[PDB]
Amino acid sequence: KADIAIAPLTITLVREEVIDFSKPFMSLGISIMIKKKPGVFSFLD
Amino acid sequence: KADIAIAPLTITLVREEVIDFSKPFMSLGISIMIKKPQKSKPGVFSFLD
Amino acid sequence: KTVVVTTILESPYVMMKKNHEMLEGNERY
Repeated sequence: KADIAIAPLTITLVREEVIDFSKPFMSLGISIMIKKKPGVFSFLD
Repeated sequence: KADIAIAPLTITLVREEVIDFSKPFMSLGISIMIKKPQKSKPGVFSFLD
Repeated sequence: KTVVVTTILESPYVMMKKNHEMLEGNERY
C-alpha cells in the first residue's frame, strides 16, 4: 500500500526480518513518565 | 587480508561506501577528557558564605 | 518516481497546521 516511511518508526528485530530499515536518524531509549519560591514572611515557617 | 572486524570500529558515510556495516552494538558520541581538577579548600573570608 | 510516504500524527514529528482547513495536499502537515 506504500513504498517508504519517513516516520518516528522504531527499529526492532521483528520488523527488519520483513522490511529494510536505514541507519537511525535519531537515537532514543524507553523512559518513564509520571505526574509532577518562599513567601515574603517565610522566616516564620 | 581479512574478512570481518569485531572491533570498536566507528560507523561513518565514507566507510559504508566501501564496506558493509551492521546495526550498532553500542552507542556513543565524541567527548572531552581533561585532568580532573583538585578539590577546593574552604577559603579566607569563607565565614561569609 | 513519486514516493508513497507513510506517517502518523506523533508530535512534534507530524502534526496538522493551525487552520489546515484551508490547506490541501502535503501542505496540511
